[PDB]
Amino acid sequence: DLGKKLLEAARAGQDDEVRILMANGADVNATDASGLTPLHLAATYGHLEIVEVLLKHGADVNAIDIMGSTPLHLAALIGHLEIVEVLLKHGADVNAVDTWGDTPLHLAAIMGHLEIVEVLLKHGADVNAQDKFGKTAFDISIDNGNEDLAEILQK
Amino acid sequence: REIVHIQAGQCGNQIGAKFWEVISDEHGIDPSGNYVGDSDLQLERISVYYNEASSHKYVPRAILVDLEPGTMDSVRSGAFGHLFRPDNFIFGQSGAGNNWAKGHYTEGAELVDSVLDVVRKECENCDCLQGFQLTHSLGGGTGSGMGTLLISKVREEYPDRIMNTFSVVPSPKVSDTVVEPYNATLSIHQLVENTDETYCIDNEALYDICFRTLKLATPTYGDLNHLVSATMSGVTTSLRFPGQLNADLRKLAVNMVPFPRLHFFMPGFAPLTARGSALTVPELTQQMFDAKNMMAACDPRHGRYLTVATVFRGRMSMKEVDEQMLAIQSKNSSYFVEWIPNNVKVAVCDIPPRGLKMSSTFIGNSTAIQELFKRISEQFTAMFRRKAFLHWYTGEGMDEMEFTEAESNMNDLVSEYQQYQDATAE
Amino acid sequence: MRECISIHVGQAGVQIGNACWELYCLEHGIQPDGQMPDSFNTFFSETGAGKHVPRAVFVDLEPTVIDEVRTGTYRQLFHPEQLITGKEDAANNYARGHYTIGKEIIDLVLDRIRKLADQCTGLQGFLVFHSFGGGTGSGFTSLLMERLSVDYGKKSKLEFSIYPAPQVSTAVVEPYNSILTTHTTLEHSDCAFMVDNEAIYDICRRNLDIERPTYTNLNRLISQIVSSITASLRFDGALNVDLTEFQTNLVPYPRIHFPLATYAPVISAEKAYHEQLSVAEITNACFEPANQMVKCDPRHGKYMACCLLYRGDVVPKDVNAAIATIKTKRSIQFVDWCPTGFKVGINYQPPTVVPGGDLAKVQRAVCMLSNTTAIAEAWARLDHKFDLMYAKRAFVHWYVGEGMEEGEFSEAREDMAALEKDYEEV
Ligand SMILES: Nc1nc2c(ncn2[C@@H]2O[C@H](COP(=O)(O)OP(=O)(O)OP(=O)(O)O)[C@@H](O)[C@H]2O)c(=O)[nH]1
Ligand SMILES: Nc1nc2c(ncn2[C@@H]2O[C@H](COP(=O)(O)OP(=O)(O)O)[C@@H](O)[C@H]2O)c(=O)[nH]1
Ligand SMILES: COC(=O)Nc1nc2ccc(C(=O)c3ccccc3)cc2[nH]1
Ligand SMILES: [Cl-]
Ligand SMILES: [Cl-]
Ligand SMILES: [Mg+2]
Repeated sequence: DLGKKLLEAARAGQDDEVRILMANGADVNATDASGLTPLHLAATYGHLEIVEVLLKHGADVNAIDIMGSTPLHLAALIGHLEIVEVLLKHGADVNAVDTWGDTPLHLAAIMGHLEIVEVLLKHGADVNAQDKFGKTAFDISIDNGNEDLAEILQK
Repeated sequence: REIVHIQAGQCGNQIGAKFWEVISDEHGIDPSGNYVGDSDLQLERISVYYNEASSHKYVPRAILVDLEPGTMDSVRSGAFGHLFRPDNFIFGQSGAGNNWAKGHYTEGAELVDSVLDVVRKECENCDCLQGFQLTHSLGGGTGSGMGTLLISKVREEYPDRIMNTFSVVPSPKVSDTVVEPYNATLSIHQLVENTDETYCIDNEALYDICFRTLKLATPTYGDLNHLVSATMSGVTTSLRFPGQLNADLRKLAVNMVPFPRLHFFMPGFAPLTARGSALTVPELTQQMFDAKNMMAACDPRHGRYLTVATVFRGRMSMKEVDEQMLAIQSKNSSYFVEWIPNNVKVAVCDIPPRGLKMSSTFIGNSTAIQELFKRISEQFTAMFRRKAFLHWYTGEGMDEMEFTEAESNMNDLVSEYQQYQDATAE
Repeated sequence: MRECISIHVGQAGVQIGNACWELYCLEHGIQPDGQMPDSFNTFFSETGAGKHVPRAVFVDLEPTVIDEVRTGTYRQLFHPEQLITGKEDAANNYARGHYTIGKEIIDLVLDRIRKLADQCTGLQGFLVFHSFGGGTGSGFTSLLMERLSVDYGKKSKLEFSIYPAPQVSTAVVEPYNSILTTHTTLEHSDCAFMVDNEAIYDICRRNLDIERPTYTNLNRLISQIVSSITASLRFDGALNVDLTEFQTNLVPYPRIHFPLATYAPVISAEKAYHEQLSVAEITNACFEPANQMVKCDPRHGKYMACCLLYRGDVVPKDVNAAIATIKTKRSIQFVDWCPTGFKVGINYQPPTVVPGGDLAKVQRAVCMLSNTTAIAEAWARLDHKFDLMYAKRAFVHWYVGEGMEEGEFSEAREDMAALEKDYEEV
């Protein structure tokens, strides 16, 4: 199967082995057992060149795994700013909600990715979005005393 | 009497070197080991941290550890780098790659025995060993992973010795690596069970102090370590200088730790100064109870103090101290648990630190420290829910349920603090 | 000639023993080397060289305090083998002083005591000085008292006990140690004179104009009171001539063996020309609470016994007249099963004050030893602090980890509850 090899090639960052597998018909939107796609894995591990290549060849920018995670969720959690910008440029849902009620803004807030927070806000991140405990991103910044993040969320 | 010092990893060795530069200057010790001080008080308790070598040379009772060879070269390049015993440098070759698993089960395990042989040699030399002292970070791999392995091995060999740690807690504001919550959560589990005291030196708080109070546009590790070394100097004042207090590590812990698992302290210091840049007793007493002066990013007024110890350094009126300290408790009687009578204690040492006529160091055992652990637990859970980077750990043999256990134990600790935060005398 | 052996346990005991034997020497004209150009043979043995050596043992679990005795002015006075030190102290932990660390030196302490007793033609018993709050003063004392009852069943045992005060203490577990040592010592002690450090502290501030009293200030005042309590044993008087008599005149019931001491006058050495106070004046001061050793209100209580020990230029007829006036006072209520009378002893030697102390010379002084139910208030204060901490089991793990079972806490606390009931039923 070429789908499993494209998944692994996108995780490891093997740019050349991605295009080759895509040259033999590899499913660009293949899924692993948990529903992750090549774009999920390339965005998680900071492989920008593979993120853009996948988006040029039919990758669903808003695909979701079993837990409702989109590529933007993962890029925002891990802190890959450029990948976050590319995804938004290709139509990423800025306010996608996963099985925990989290949006990309929540995860960027939790992990202290202030630059991503600003970008997400500029692209329409919902400051009133609540997770399954009722917390918005601003609630998270107050509860953990993150003055830098709170100022950003109030501008 | 004697204390054996250990420093592991890049952070552990960095703040550990700065500690030795600071107390050596306080004790009048040359970078070559020669005493060149004015007062005899600098020598009374010198044996606590220094071995007394042949040629009237004082050699730190310190062991330096790291899987990274690089950080060891940098220690020697420091001003006091050649003061350490050469044989007490123990380093691997590969490094830890910020992987707690590599430090605890893989590379670290290969090097831990070589480290204990050096600990044993220093110990057998001690007249009456008082305890062990470790500096390290919790966010990395060597200090966190191998540090906690060292602690549990030292606890096996020396079960009846005190084990205190100066543990630096990760913050996104200092290092952007996102596996740090994993490493810190796995480590705090180890510290809960195997250390008697743990000083929570929070990089979140260190950065905030530098950035917002000292107005340093871009704080460096040196700016942060200036706060750490000053805190560690004050925390160990009663051990290193003659004065009211004669207590050993065990006695200091007995009166500060009402429950075995709640031994994580909020350290504070006043005044706060930047490298190279005098308060009254009321201004000193107010500052060290102020949230801005805490080395752990926690608001004391969000919780309740179980025990508090403060040491004033300098020439000052003891009476005025007693009155101000009394002023705070009665004014803020609600923030101190009423079921531990006389839980705020004061000590004074006539010898001030370098460059200050007056200073005071604060050691709080506050239930508000749960804010620190909830912050780490939240980041930990954000990453663990998405299973991000787990292969780095399971590939090194770790089981995935070790993560659930550490998370579970982290939250039981948070619940303990909240339990005693709401308890009443009745 | 019946000998008395003094035993000093822990820092407080040792340092108070220093002040007491300092004063004893001056009262009997003995130099720091034991040389002298009869009565005091009860407290001092006599060698062939004419050296007068105290019948005293000093015991501590760490050597810092006793080492100053081995290098101070009285390095020549004591039997060197009667200055006994371990290397690691009880860490303010009763369990350590009684079970783990204490048992490592108890046999040596007993053999050294046996050596002193072997030189006694008719040993009366022992005077044991110790603190309630220290782990050694509490744990090791109760262990020593238990072993002395087995090895000297017929001899009497008296205590001078330091009751904890927050103003001069840096420990929070002293309520625990205080109840633990009282519980296990109650049955092995015949009579115990408690010294409340807060009472001594206030006296030093109010009467001696000392803003911040040191341990030396407290101990000199304390020793002046001990000396007047033991004077009868050292000067062949009429009242309390042997230890057995303390219990006969002060302890109607073995468990209620805590007499209250009140000393007058305490005058500052700066007032070297105070008008000398009459017998009537110093006697009425013995019923002013401000002069008592333990803070409590005898007006609430009832007297079961009352002794007046005068020193100096005191004519018996003036004592009978001053007492006649006292018997009219309403505040003095005796129990209905005791002779409503005062046992009186007079020692015509003028009171002695140490050169270097804070006390003015006086022509006449008095110490009233009274067994009043009011002292149960001092037990209530300790018991209440105990209850607050033990309700949450705070600090209990420190004791359980040192060879002690948690049940001993409640067993000791119930014994205290029964003691407060004993005072209520009288
Ligand atoms: N009056 C008086 N009290 C003292 C003195 N030294 C200590 N204390 C009191 O004794 C209590 C502390 O116990 P210590 O006697 O110092 O302890 P220890 O008996 O040596 O036992 P360790 O715990 O092993 O050190 C506190 O309440 C002190 O206030 C002293 O010299 N004079
Ligand atoms: N305050 C301070 N923190 C440091 C320093 N070096 C690293 N850290 C922190 O420690 C964590 C990284 O761990 P590190 O000690 O470098 O890994 P190790 O060498 O494998 O133990 C991060 O959270 C850093 O912010 C330092 O010099 N000072
Ligand atoms: C190397 O590890 C440590 O130094 N551990 C450590 N724990 C301590 C607890 C308290 C104090 C004090 O200064 C103090 C101030 C007033 C009253 C009592 C104590 C100092 C400590 N040092
Ligand atoms: Cl205090
Ligand atoms: Cl009469
Ligand atoms: Mg002691």
